[PDB]
Amino acid sequence: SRYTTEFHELEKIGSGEFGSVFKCVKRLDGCIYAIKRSKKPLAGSVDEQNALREVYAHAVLGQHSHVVRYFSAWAEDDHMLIQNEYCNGGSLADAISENYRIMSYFKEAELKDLLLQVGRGLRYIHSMSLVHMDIKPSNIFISRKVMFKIGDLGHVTRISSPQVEEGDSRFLANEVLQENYTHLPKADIFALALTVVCAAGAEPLPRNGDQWHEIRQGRLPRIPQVLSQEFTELLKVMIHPDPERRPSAMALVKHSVLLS
Ligand SMILES: COc1ccccc1-n1c(=O)c2cnc(Nc3ccc(N4CCN(C)CC4)cc3)nc2n1-c1cccc(C(C)(C)O)n1
Repeated sequence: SRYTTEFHELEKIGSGEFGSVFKCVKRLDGCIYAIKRSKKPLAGSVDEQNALREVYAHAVLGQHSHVVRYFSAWAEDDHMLIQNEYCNGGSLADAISENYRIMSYFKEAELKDLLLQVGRGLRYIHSMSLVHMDIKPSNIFISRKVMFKIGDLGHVTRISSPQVEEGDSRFLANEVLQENYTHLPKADIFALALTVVCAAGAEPLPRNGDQWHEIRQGRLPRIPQVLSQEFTELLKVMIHPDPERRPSAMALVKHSVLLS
């Protein structure tokens, strides 16, 4: 087995329908990696389409400080293995749960740092004519200075010929639900604003109802902290009902509010 020959498992860090992810040490280089091992996808399934989107994204994207580094992928007896960089801080979703437990959240300066770093990753992905389509706290990984990195490329698609799989309804822009895929980079921007709102300590985002529609009308959810007006206006314009009004990732990373 290449997996057992080249690596030693150190800690299970993920489990679910996607299979299992372990923190491993590679024997040859002594470095730590995150390795996902999953069953061969069933033909015609969403799992198969996600695996195809991920292989394409891994071949197209280069190394970027704010995208989880991809190293290798191989098959072992009807199981697929993917070796990525290990981010020692876990996901932003788990960092948010830990903050909730200690009655805390990311303060304003930390939220602007998160928004800018994830924005730099999105600038790179979008510059490669791709969209992520699944930005959310569980797909942002942390390396600890703190570095935020986008992970889980399974929903990555091409702007020129988009194939949009089911997204997380809590982070889904209205125009994507309407099957309008002409401004997909702006669906990533909308999801990023809601990811930052989660990091700010908001209540669990709704999946439907009056509250889901209220957010899609351009109204930010409540957060248990006061943010500056320059920052709140940036979050509010990122969820505008008109995607053309939301900032591009290029505009977002040049914003003096985040840079300062
Ligand atoms: C090989 O990898 C991946 C392959 C596909 C998609 C995403 C990942 N993927 C990365 O690329 C990644 C990089 N770094 C980390 N670091 C980490 C450190 C600690 C923890 N903690 C430990 C302590 N526990 C109490 C809680 C969890 C969790 C993660 N994890 C990673 N991943 C990962 C891990 C779990 C789940 C998932 C998905 C598939 C998204 O569901 N992906």
